[PDB]
Amino acid sequence: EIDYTAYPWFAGNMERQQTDNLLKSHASGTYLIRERPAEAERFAISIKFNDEVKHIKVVEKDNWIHITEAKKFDSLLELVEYYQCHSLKESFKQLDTTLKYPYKS
Amino acid sequence: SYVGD
Repeated sequence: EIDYTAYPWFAGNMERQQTDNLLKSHASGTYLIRERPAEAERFAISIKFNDEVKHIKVVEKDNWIHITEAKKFDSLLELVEYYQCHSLKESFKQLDTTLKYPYKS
Repeated sequence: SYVGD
């Protein structure tokens, strides 16, 4: 298995409120992957863009991992690694940013 | 509440 605690963008289990305060002051492109407290073993991407903190569901269906149906990956790591180099705009027109800065900076 | 939905 993959130990995600070794990555500077993994916040573990964390509420949305706790995330909004952690990313409100950082630059656009600052992000973190967190476990949703209300959904066990389901994760979300939280990305700072403009002056808001967006939250994207990480869906797991039919052994694929994806934030959009049109682009799927074999693991959460491959998903995060892809959007570190490709903007979210390709599937979220209002989110023209990559996963630029891990929130542990 | 989430971008997707």
